Amino acid sequence: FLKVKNWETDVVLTDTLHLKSTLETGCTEHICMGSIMLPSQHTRVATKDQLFPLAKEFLDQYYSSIKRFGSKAHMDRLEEVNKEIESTSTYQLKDTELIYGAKHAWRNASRCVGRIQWSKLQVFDARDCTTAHGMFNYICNHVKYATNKGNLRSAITIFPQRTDGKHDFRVWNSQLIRYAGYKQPDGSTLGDPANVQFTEICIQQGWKAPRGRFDVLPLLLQANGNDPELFQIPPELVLEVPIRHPKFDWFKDLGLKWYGLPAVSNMLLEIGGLEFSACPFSGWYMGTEIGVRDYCDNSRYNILEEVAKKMDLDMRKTSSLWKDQALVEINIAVLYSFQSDKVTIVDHHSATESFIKHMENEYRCRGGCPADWVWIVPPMSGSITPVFHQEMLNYRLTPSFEYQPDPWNTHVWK
Amino acid sequence: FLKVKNWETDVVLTDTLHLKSTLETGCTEHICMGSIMLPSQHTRVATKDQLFPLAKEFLDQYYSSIKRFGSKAHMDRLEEVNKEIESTSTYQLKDTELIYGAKHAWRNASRCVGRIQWSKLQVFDARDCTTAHGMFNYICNHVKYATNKGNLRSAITIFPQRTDGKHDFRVWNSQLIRYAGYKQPDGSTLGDPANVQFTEICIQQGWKAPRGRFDVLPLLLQANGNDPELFQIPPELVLEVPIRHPKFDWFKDLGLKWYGLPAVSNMLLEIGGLEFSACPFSGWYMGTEIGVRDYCDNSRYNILEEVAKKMDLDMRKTSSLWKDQALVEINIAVLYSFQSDKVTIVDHHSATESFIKHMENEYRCRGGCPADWVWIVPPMSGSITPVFHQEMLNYRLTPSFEYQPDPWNTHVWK
Ligand code: HEM
Ligand code: HEM
Ligand SMILES: Cc1cc(N)nc(COc2cc(CCN3CCC(F)(F)CC3)cc(F)c2F)c1
Ligand SMILES: Cc1cc(N)nc(COc2cc(CCN3CCC(F)(F)CC3)cc(F)c2F)c1
Ligand SMILES: C[C@H](O)[C@H](O)[C@H]1CNc2nc(N)[nH]c(=O)c2N1
Ligand SMILES: C[C@H](O)[C@H](O)[C@H]1CNc2nc(N)[nH]c(=O)c2N1
Ligand SMILES: [Zn+2]
Repeated sequence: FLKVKNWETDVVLTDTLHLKSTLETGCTEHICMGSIMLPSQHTRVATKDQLFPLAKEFLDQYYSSIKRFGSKAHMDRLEEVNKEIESTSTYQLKDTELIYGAKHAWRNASRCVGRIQWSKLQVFDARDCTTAHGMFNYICNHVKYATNKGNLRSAITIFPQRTDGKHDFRVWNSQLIRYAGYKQPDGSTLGDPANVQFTEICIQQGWKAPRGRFDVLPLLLQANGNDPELFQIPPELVLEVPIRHPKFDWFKDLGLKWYGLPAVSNMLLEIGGLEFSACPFSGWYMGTEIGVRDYCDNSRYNILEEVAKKMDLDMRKTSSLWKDQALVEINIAVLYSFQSDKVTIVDHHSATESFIKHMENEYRCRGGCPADWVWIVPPMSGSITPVFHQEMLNYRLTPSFEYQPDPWNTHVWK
Repeated sequence: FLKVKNWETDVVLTDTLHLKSTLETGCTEHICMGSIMLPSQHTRVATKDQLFPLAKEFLDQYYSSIKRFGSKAHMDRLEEVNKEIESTSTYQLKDTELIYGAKHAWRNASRCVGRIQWSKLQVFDARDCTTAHGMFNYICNHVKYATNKGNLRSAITIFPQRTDGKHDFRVWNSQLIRYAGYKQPDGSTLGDPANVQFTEICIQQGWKAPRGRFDVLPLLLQANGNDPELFQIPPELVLEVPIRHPKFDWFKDLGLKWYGLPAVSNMLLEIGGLEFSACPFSGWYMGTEIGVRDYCDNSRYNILEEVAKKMDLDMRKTSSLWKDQALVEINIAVLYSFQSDKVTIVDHHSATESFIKHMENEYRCRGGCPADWVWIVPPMSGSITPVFHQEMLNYRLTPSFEYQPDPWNTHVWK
């Protein structure tokens, strides 16, 4: 029955939810790994013996959720899934169980600061898909729906679950919409340095690169274990925000833009012991993901250089904080630009207030809320936001989103 | 033999030092508490049975450190301390062992970002002190020495070790130099809201408050378990920096200042199982401790209000980032002000680069370096500093600094 404190409001919450926790963290009584990026407990073959405990555990919380725990409908479904796991050594979720499962994987994502919206998620069942073309079609409808004219809406599309392991559905893009990255002759990088290897893989399978800055990458969709195929998202579906500043008329000359829809595509959805290796999900951007990390990480676009130049800043000395000063302007501009185009965006102050509010509700009507402080605190202005001052307990609950190896290091090619 | 990665330079280090680790963290295989502020494993009665293992373990690393491990001088000292722990059920450190012990408590402080200087620490042996007046004198000499005309120098003063427990030396101030805090009639707070209870305790024992903003508090020194006594540091020894900005000539009108010397006084030094309940230590300020936390925490001085006002900022909307913009100017000003007075200060960029450099040396010539990411990353501009991108392993090594309860909740009064 552990306690967590906010050292800004002296507010205390009591966590009993962590008792239901199952998976492991990486920490021991003698070491803490709370700052390892992809621990071996966050990354993803299962057998029939292990499946029914996982399925029972999931069914028991789903039926306890619709206020019919242990009734006839529960007991028969428990038996029904038992039977099918004898027969096929696996099983299929009901539509209702897939929606519940998917929504609580988000709910349980301890590194997600936006979880106040977890119950307002739109679940697209693509488990009848058999071809890369079918996936491309499902994904396009996802983009259209979730974008909704800049009035962004949360959604997820779920392709068929892993079976044997060699008949796996995978999106090879880490995100549905990303900008290309090309190395140069002098070694420097055009576009996005993160994607330079993926941009090469696309050109290896036959992409024709418009070798520039903000070139939207094509999709690489692998269906039922087959070699993945390239498809270009119709440009009218890729909504983009040109970045301007409310003071500096040279900010337009900087010539930056960004896509509206953050849609993570490379991770694994786990529901009652079933593994969904392709489950792209989308919401809306918190400003700092673009303005701080995307734009200003050294190994990303790295624009602190030029923004400070045009501001005419004391750049000889490290302690003039010219880096800090150009970082705040970049985030004022990303925010402003999205908002003047009616495209949904949230500032790190509003989003962190909501998560504290959300934490309140979770400890009250659920007995806790797993939270990863290292990831919740925004990458700028940490301590002028309320999450910096909030103790958080991190633990792993299922249903969950998990990391998985990149397919090009696993795919038995041809 | 665990591995930690920097996800900015792709640099990898290997940690074997954590195998020598002894104390516990608070985390388990099923929960991570890396964001609990004062876990029960960081806070501090010991007996004679437990003492010799602790003493042997300390002696073995001290003698392995001067390149005479297990020699005659080691074996006799091992025996010599054994004998004295039979006799007195405790023991005394040699001057050399006290210096080594003290320096490695800093070295092992995983929440300290400044540890690159750990070997350049000046150890003042005050274990012959018997009176609160003696403590006051030792502390004044500490302040003078460590301040060194603004050319600050690291130092620590070590009063006699705990014995029975009721004859304990304690400094009641959380820091040697702090500003007073007074509540108002309307409930608001003048000075520093952190110290309002301590400021009351001083007035309870008889302080005469010059009820203003930056009033340096008196010392409250408890000697050998006796009721603590008040002493005022000679003002000529308390060096202070008036805060101005290199652009805004209304920054002087803001009327802020800060003391030069950060000197933490309320914690416990543990060396070979001996407990030093009074061990004030000092270095120099990283800028963000004043400009971000001291000045801009909601429950501290909370000046983001007025700094943004005088900048004439868009303060109606949360997403104008006026808070962020006024925070960078405040830290440019604290830095600038200290530097124009030849008072030692370090910016969060320089200090975090040094710690990565320091981490390099520690993994190479020591096999690791315990580090608390939650505390190392600075409270502003997190990800434009290299520590944000560095995985760190946190574990507890001894000698160490530990938290301890405040004395006014423990002291059997009179
Ligand atoms: C609705 C608006 C949303 C916002 C503002 C938001 C915000 C964020 C942010 C800032 C991160 C940190 C990631 C990074 O810095 O790279 C994150 C991580 C994450 N979010 Fe959310 N997100 C939203 C929607 C969603 C949805 C719809 C899902 C799933 C259905 C989701 C699940 C996750 C997961 C799994 C992570 C990563 C955890 C990990 O790395 O293990 N989020 N989110
Ligand atoms: C030399 C310049 C130094 C700098 C720049 C520095 C910087 C810092 C900073 C920024 C923190 C975070 C504390 C906070 O945010 O409130 C910290 C914590 C700490 N430092 Fe250092 N420090 C220095 C010297 C020292 C010395 C001389 C000692 C001991 C001999 C020391 C031991 C510690 C300890 C024990 C902590 C707190 C760990 C905890 O909370 O458990 N530091 N330091
Ligand atoms: C739906 C959604 C909304 C939003 N507003 N934002 C996001 C971004 O969510 C994720 C972001 C990442 C990034 C992984 N990480 C990037 C930085 C690095 F490359 F350095 C290391 C790997 C992984 C995930 F699983 C995520 F859900 C997602
Ligand atoms: C020598 C030195 C140099 C420097 N440059 N800086 C410091 C500040 O070091 C410490 C600071 C603290 C603060 C404790 N913490 C304050 C914020 C809070 F009140 F919210 C919770 C408690 C505890 C310690 F043990 C420290 F060594 C020390
Ligand atoms: C080393 C560290 O774990 C790594 O840089 C993490 C820190 N916290 C983060 N937090 C978020 N939201 N996103 C990130 O990529 C990271 N990176
Ligand atoms: C809740 C959280 O543990 C707490 O606010 C911590 C976060 N990290 C910190 N880091 C430093 N350097 N100083 C602090 O006071 C804190 N506070
Ligand atoms: Zn941990």
